[PDB]
Amino acid sequence: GQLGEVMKESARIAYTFARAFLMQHAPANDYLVTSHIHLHVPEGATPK
Amino acid sequence: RMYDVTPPGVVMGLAWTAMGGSTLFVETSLRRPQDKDAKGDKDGSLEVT
Repeated sequence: GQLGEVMKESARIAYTFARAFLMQHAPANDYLVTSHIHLHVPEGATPK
Repeated sequence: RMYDVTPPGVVMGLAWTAMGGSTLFVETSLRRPQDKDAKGDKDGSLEVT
């Protein structure tokens, strides 16, 4: 979805926090760390 | 002086700008989860900006 690279670091950060929150909440699930995922953010937001 | 506690990885730096001089800060941060592979051996490439 027309990522600017800054949006890419933000995305990776949010990803890692998701991965941590699951094991903090429901350890038995492992959906995030064991599967590929496409994610789409529609363009339009200004970079700042 | 924008930051006061200076959270890790930010440092002051003087700069002799085109008019006068100003105390611009320098900043850095991670860009990917670090332990992508505990055995991984790939250079931790920098990205200047």
